[PDB]
Amino acid sequence: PNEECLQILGNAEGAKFLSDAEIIQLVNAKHIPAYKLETLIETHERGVSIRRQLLSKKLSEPSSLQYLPYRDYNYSLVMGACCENVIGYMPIPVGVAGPLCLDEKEFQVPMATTEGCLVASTNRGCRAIGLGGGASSRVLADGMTRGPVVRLPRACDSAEVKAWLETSEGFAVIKEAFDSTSRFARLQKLHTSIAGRNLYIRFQSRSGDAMGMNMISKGTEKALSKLHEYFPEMQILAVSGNYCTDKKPAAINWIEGRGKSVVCEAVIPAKVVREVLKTTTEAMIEVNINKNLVGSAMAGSIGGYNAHAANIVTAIYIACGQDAAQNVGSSNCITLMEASGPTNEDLYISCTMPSIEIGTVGGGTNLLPQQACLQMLGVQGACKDNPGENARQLARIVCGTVMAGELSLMAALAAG
Amino acid sequence: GAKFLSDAEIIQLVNAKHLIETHERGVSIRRQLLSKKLSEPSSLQYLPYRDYNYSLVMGACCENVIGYMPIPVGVAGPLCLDEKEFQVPMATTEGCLVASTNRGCRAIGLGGGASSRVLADGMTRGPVVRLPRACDSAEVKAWLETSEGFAVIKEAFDSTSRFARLQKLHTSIAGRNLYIRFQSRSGDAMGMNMISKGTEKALSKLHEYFPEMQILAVSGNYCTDKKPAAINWIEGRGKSVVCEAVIPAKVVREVLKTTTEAMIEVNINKNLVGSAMAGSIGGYNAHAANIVTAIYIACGQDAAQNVGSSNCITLMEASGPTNEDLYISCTMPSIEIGTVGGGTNLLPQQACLQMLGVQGACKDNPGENARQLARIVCGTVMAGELSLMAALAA
Amino acid sequence: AKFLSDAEIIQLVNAIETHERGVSIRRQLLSKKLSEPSSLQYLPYRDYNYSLVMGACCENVIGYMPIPVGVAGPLCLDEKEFQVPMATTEGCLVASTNRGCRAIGLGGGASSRVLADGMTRGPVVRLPRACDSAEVKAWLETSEGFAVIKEAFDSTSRFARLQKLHTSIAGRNLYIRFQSRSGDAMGMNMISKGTEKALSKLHEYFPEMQILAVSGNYCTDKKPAAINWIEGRGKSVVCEAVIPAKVVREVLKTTTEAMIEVNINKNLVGSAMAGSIGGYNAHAANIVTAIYIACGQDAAQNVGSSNCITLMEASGPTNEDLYISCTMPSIEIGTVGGGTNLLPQQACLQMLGVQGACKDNPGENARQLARIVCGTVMAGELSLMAALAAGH
Amino acid sequence: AKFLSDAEIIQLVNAKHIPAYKLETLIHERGVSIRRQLLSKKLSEPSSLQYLPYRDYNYSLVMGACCENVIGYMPIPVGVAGPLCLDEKEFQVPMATTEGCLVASTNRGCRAIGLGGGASSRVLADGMTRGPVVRLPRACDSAEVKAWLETSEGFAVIKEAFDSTSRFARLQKLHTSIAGRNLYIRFQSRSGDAMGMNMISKGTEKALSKLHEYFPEMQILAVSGNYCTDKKPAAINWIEGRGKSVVCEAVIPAKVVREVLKTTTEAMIEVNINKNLVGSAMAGSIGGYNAHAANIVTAIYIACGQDAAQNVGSSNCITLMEASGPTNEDLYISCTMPSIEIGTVGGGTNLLPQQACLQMLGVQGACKDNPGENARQLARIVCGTVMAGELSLMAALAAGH
Ligand SMILES: CC(C)n1c(CC[C@@H](O)C[C@@H](O)CC(=O)O)c(-c2ccc(F)cc2)c(-c2ccc(F)cc2)c1C(=O)Nc1ccccc1
Ligand SMILES: CC(C)n1c(CC[C@@H](O)C[C@@H](O)CC(=O)O)c(-c2ccc(F)cc2)c(-c2ccc(F)cc2)c1C(=O)Nc1ccccc1
Ligand SMILES: CC(C)n1c(CC[C@@H](O)C[C@@H](O)CC(=O)O)c(-c2ccc(F)cc2)c(-c2ccc(F)cc2)c1C(=O)Nc1ccccc1
Ligand SMILES: CC(C)n1c(CC[C@@H](O)C[C@@H](O)CC(=O)O)c(-c2ccc(F)cc2)c(-c2ccc(F)cc2)c1C(=O)Nc1ccccc1
Repeated sequence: PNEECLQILGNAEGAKFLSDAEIIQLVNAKHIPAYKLETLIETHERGVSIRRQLLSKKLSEPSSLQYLPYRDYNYSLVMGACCENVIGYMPIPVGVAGPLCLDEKEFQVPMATTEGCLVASTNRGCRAIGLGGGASSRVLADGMTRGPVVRLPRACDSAEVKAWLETSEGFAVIKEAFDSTSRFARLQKLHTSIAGRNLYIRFQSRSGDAMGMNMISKGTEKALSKLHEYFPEMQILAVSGNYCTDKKPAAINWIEGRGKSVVCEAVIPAKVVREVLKTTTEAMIEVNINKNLVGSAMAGSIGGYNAHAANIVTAIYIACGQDAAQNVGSSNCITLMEASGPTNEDLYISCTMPSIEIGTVGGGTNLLPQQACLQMLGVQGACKDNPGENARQLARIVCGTVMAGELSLMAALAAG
Repeated sequence: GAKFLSDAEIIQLVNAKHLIETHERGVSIRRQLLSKKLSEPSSLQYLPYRDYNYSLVMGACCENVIGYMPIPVGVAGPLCLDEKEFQVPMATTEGCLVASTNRGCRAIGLGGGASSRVLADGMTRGPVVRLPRACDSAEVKAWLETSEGFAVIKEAFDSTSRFARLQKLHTSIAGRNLYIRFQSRSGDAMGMNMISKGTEKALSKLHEYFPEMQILAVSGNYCTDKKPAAINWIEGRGKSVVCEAVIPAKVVREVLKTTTEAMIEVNINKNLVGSAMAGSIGGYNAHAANIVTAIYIACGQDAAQNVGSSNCITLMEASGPTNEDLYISCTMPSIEIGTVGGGTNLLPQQACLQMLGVQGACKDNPGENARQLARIVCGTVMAGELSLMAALAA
Repeated sequence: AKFLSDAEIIQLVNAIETHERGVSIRRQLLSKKLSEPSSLQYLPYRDYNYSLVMGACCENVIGYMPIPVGVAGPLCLDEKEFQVPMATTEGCLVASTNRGCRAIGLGGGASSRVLADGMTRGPVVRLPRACDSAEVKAWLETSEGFAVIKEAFDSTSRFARLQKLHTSIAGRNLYIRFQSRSGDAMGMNMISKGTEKALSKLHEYFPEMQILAVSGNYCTDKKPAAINWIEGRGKSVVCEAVIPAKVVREVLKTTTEAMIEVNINKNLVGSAMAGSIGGYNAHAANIVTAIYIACGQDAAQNVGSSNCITLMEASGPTNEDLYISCTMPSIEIGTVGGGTNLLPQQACLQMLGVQGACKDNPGENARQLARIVCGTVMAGELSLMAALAAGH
Repeated sequence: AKFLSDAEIIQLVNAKHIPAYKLETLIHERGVSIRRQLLSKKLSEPSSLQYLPYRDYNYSLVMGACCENVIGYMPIPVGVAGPLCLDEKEFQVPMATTEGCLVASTNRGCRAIGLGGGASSRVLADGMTRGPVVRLPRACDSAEVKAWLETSEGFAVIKEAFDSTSRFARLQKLHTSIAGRNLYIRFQSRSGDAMGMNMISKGTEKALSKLHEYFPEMQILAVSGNYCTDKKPAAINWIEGRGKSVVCEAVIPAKVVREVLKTTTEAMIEVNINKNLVGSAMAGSIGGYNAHAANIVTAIYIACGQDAAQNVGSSNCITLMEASGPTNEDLYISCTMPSIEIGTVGGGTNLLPQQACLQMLGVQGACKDNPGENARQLARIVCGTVMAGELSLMAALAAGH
């Protein structure tokens, strides 16, 4: 009825003795507040069921959520960690491009997308590479960043703090405070910029196999606590002052790197360019120069000297539990093509991606389906013997798959 | 046919270099084939695949399919936008993102609501052609800028589809390269394939006037699609949108745990000065990409287009009788979006579109559903900016 | 003053007849305040025509700075020959540019085209709300709205002919980019006059509009900006030439294949790694700056006027000939007004056959000068790139 | 050749008895006169050089050093803006320009700064750069070279080869970027008081010679691969700095903003945010978050014998304005300029008229007891004068009319 239901709710034995309708009655009349539903209802799926039911009555079409699935999904690894106000899950089709012949190994790359032909095209690119003797890649740099903004009374004071951070002694003190927060914390050279009394400080460090935002933030907050002891008039405006730079386009990531900086390359014989890619080396180069270099230049691109790196980065990231919003900066790529061999008929190809933001532990990689795709690549979880090696390998795979994707689309655009 | 054989027998046929009548059994066999090639043969255990509607995916949205990836969906709302309320779905695995955005919606609702406008509408495709000499490409640019030249090109472009309605051309020369940016609305479709078809016919017509022209590529990165580029920021691409709200001083204190004065200081020195020092083009915001990407995954959009669709400048100012109220606006000139085609043909993705009342084509007013979804995106972005900026202020 | 002494006038102030004595007195007054009173010893000031400078080109004038002018030519451009003046203090610059001119000449000369023409100004206005700024953008975009604004703008001057508007919104800010030719003048003052009269007219339709500044940096004038690269500003120009393989080896001391390699990997890839917007060239700014100083241009406008993409590819039957092109979207320039009122810089404009207004075809002298700047830049690219390729 | 006449030498070249442009070796003031006379008859108007000055100017320091094929010189009017009250000092700033009202406006900016207790500046960083592109057979090999250059022992070997070419050559930390088999190497060092291009180029070439021993396969494609970056707009100069990075600031009392600048603190903050931050942002600027730094930079440079072409990057500036004081009524202003490329020795600073302008500011030539102090000081004057210019123009725009 209503009164009886509240007696049963407050009875230490609880909400599981009420029906869905009785609980909703109690919400509509203002006896139980919308937010408290999380702790009161026992099972996670039943919490989702009720939130959906409440939501449906507020929609102009109450049957809207019919085909949004929710049942029998492991919400235990999601509640309090990955999502709030959960009403179900969104299934994204997963496909496989491979084998990807990279650094003398073969990889079957999972790709989550709803764009027709993207996987097939990426697959034909892998085929060209494989018959061409495989690709090779190198991690050139490694370190996630966080770029807080502090304010001092005057610009002369901000300059003083900058000079202090650049002394051997001052940096060593900040480094100890940063490095004390974690096993993996290992602060690299600080990069700083002034704008008046503003001072942007870019902390960079490895972070084992995790993407590292949480870890770099704990090291950063304690590093600024130490800096405040030497400069007590300094104010910390924001733990992020956009100098990182995270999830926005920025030259600083392209130039300094962020996360993993990777280069990949292959040489495709003329015969493979002809039979797999249906074009010539000469035609490919002409398209690459005038589209990926000259065209991006006329559009005023910073870091966007590629055909569709973002397609590959986004499909792999969604499949592999990465933060897909980091496609903004992680897609940064320059794709170069030149003639190779004795008569300039073989295609040399390289992709350079200075800011791959990636990890195999933490965040979405804690969910089991996301982990199935990480296991396909042999990169799931933390590498105990060699910390960071799995995330490094996953970066290489992304760069190699991007190259495969650049090969195929460019050959398609070359013919017509 | 294949139904009279077992799994092991069909697999024997594939291994000897030599069809299946259900989509799901096709998926199963591909998974078994793939699993023998992996170092951990059990790695696919927790990748689900059963009972998914593969009939709308095969031959349309994905190839070599081995299952699906579940992304948790949460709701941020109610979002009070243009005298209406929306419950915004957000597919994400980042803890706190949905809660933070939800808090931004709460501040906006208590402050009277947000208001938005679509400022421009047209998807683009930017091919690169070339002529024997730069003088020749200059002749072609000139011809295209005459009203008679543009009219014959518009006639060719427009004949390919109902919604193909060529707007003003934008051209750029680099030596004998000519980059031509074609632009048009596309109903409620995002419109890539449609504009591509109009482009092919228009260039074919241009060749009749200029036979020495070579079409080097149907995209010469002048569009620009899925790469950062100032041209999308300055000219727009897809929907250009602005949203705004005024948040009373009291609400900023109670819901957001800061003050108007503090919000302004952080916005200016983070989203304007900070982004400036970082050398940003179009990234003058805190985390528009989090909300764009989450809404996109949930609503069947092309998540790769978060690259350009995330472009956003966030501005905060003093407001009201005593300058204690918080004016906020987000401006997003290049939201690339649609409610038909691509991932929006799938049923779960269509559930999230039905939530917002923007699913499929609007018959009475073509494009209105895609326009409305772009406004919701800009409003949900503004909500997400409100809260995170407030969190960073404290 | 005529009956007084240099010293008595100086004591009057502490406690004029001609311009040169006004300069002499200012120099002496200033020399008192310097730690080294004889600093101005070798700063020349005598026998300079100060009448055209006062109240027009410079204030508090203590003299003038001599910048060596050298000549690079002949430059065979559009079947004409040009002796290009270059005011510089950088050694080897004129000499290198000259070698590039010689290379082009032996390849049959350069061809250029003006692709677009219109100086801009980009005010920022504010409305009470973003919805009001959007209403104004929409109004400006209708044919009737644009026509009202065009009539206003065009009424201020005989050369004021308003082209298509370009606008951008940022909340309640609206940025409006006005564009028009301006005869042979660079045209900032003219464009500004037309802009303010047009904004006044816009205010009659939208009284709540606040005009924040007549430049809101949307122009964009004398700062690096992608809008100039993509939409253009002033004159947009392309120049090209084909250098025979024999000329590349003999005059330039390199090969076609080596030139293409250096250009791709320095001017495209290198500039791309450096995060350049509009700087896809070797040293356009050197040539631009030198011509500008010599021809009475606003040298500060070298910021955007130097915007350039230099391309090189194989040409001819053998694929051994060198094709070169420079594309310069935003050359800001004029042959009337400002520093081109002065007689010495007019001498340099007279060398080029472009001094003053073109009466038969207004704007044609400024266009011609922009073609010369782009051609001379291409010559400078040719030579510096050759020298980088051959490597000492 | 002095025993012949003008008309005779010209008759010899026209008749082709003597090679034309190989005559000024046999013949400086008269060498110019003959080049002009020969040149005038090739022109559509043979009297066009009439009013181009050439007599009574020292061409000896100019010939084979600053200019070639010289036909005269171009006078640029020089105004003075001052006193500029900067770091407890007072400067009279030479500004060579032909733009009306520029000197006057900058002057009003100086006047407001002086009446607000003056400005303060700091050099934040210092070092000229050169950014060659080298090529290895493969990206993997280019990666090898980048890892080697990053080891402390690889760096010291390169640092010793770099520092050997000059006493001022002190190589700072190397910055590298890979693009396939391309490696771009940004060499940076102080250069005393010189702007330092030729000096850094010397040390770079020797340094690459050393690197060529450890990796014989390396091709030096070009001594500049645009990674410096010199005389083109580039985010790398904005983010890393180049030449001198400098910051300047002052507080203008409210009353001074009203009486001298004819506006208010509130109006100035508003215009600055929406023009120099938001406006530049909408226009797609990297490094151009200012009103007209280029005007001031260009004018000082021309007057002081700097390379005016380097105004492209030297003008990079962000101008910030903010409420100051107890009632938020005073104006805080600051200009940050990360890439002022400048020098007081070498190039155009060797010419005497240019040296007079340098002497005016007390920075001509080398500072013997503190090397580089004169160029640093000039950099600070540039940034201070830029801030004066921003003050005045922004107030003019804020008021209107
Ligand atoms: C499937 C993808 C990878 N793809 C695209 C879309 C890429 C899109 O998401 C980003 C681009 O917009 C980025 C850019 O280039 O600016 C096109 C495509 C591209 C551009 C265009 F204008 C029209 C179509 C093509 C394609 C290009 C030429 C053909 F003649 C045909 C198709 C393919 C593609 O790779 N198809 C493909 C199928 C089976 C096997 C091999 C190959
Ligand atoms: C959940 C998200 C939206 N969030 C983040 C991550 C945003 C991330 O995806 C983009 C950023 O990297 C973009 C940028 O700013 O550069 C932070 C966060 C940000 C930066 C940082 F260094 C440390 C943490 C915060 C946060 C900020 C201040 C606090 F004091 C605490 C948390 C929140 C956040 O919104 N938390 C939140 C929870 C419940 C309710 C309300 C509010
Ligand atoms: C005279 C000028 C045009 N020049 C320069 C300086 C250009 C300078 O102001 C802009 C550059 O910095 C822009 C850039 O490329 O980044 C160099 C020069 C360039 C770079 C460098 F590291 C060392 C020297 C060269 C040069 C280059 C290679 C040689 F092996 C020798 C000289 C010349 C030049 O063109 N000299 C020259 C003389 C007679 C005839 C032909 C040719
Ligand atoms: C003398 C210069 C420094 N100045 C300019 C031109 C600057 C020009 O080279 C760069 C700009 O284009 C950069 C930019 O803002 O984008 C304007 C000017 C600017 C823009 C415009 F649209 C109309 C005029 C002004 C000015 C501005 C408002 C007034 F109401 C009047 C004039 C002055 C100026 O400083 N005048 C001035 C005179 C005596 C004393 C004090 C002050």
